[PDB]
Amino acid sequence: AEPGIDKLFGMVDSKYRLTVVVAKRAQQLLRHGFKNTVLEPEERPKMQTLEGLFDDPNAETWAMKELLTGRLVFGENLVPEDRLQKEMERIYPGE
Amino acid sequence: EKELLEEMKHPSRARRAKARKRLEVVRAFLDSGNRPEWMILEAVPVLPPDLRP
Amino acid sequence: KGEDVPEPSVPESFRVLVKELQALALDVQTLDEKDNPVDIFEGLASK
Repeated sequence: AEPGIDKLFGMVDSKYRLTVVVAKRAQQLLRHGFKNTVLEPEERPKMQTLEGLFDDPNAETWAMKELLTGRLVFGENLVPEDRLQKEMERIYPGE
Repeated sequence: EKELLEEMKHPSRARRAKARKRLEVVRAFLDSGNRPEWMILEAVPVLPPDLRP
Repeated sequence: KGEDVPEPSVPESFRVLVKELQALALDVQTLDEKDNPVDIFEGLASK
């Protein structure tokens, strides 16, 4: 199976919640550049002839990975939906 | 409605069945329902063209 | 582009079943959380 899935079902009240979280994360992971991320420093996803999943193959895997850390925050109504997108586009370039 | 109310309860049985069924439709109209004069047409909508191309 | 995919707006089936329902003289209207009007037709409904 896929990396540490039991740990991710452990992270949420509904199985499906995980899916929604991951989905939306990969979404913004793509949309507002790819430097959205909280983890790049050293050893994050990778691929094989050069090496660069360190730029942009698979987004949701990145999501699962980040989420596997207590780095991200997920919750029913954390933040007002509009000022969210405002803030995302304002902080990160890459269009 | 009132006419049917009386028509329903007060006449003896074997009759008010149809008064019940009639009441249903009257209530239907006077509920969150509309006015029965549109039940007949004098304006016909035409379906768009690409749906009948 | 290299974008995700543009799922939403309105479904075909739905607008088509609205108008196709309207072709027989049925008034089929779409409502909000509170029973309010809702323009399914993408700002194209205007006369």
